[PDB]
Amino acid sequence: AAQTNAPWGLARISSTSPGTSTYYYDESAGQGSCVYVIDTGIEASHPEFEGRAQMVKTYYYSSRDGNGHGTHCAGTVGSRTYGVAKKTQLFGVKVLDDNGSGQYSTIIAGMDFVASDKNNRNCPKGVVASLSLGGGYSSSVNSAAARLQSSGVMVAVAAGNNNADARNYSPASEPSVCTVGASDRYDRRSSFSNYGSVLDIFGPGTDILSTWIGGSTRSISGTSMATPHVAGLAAYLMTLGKTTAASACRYIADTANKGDLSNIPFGTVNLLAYNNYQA
Ligand SMILES: [Ca+2]
Repeated sequence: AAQTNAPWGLARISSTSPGTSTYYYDESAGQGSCVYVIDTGIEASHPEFEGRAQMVKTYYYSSRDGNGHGTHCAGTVGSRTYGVAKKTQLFGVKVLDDNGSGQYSTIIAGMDFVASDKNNRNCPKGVVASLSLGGGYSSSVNSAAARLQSSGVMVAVAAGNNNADARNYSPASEPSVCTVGASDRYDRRSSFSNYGSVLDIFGPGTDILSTWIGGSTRSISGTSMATPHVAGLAAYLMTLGKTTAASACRYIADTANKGDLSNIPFGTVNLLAYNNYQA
């Protein structure tokens, strides 16, 4: 399948070169997989989700996304126009308030929630969790991310936006999950992206168009935007049978475009997520 005039990040992850605008992907499109977006919520009524998104948990007075961030991330995973995996099932877990903030104890609870809740959902092709959030190092937060991964969920986490070594942020620094840095449309590391040996992969993160609350769209930047590209890619590859939750981060790194990014500090991987789709 081909989607013309796609957002640049979708085109980039199906391409060996920058500068194109068509997204190529297998029609299966993540059908039968599930992606949890652990964030500010998801505006499930947005036409772009087509009934495939549901809020399943909140830790606040409402499950509504009053911010937009979680809706944007969910859109990059799985909206019809702006998403990688256009037929996946999206589940929202609201661990961040409408200001985009959350206590670590609530974030931990949300991760352990997903490890259990996947047993309440039909996801025959596999389960992914996308965590576009983080803060300073916490062993308890890292341990929760490790548990979620251990339980059979592909965990993708944002590296962070301090232009610093990600070893000092959580859950970015947990080795067993898939830590995602951000790139721009000219294959430069995004200027804010964290780096370091704990990164596993880069994805598009500067000027990413996706869904927003109020039935709208907008373009924003962050490692928060790169992470759902990798989460959606994992769901897509799991539906195709190419990998599993335990193996997907390694598979994505093995099949990535190599050596194509600029301003990669020495010691950080030079790997850009790629779907290897050949029509
Ligand atoms: Ca890993």
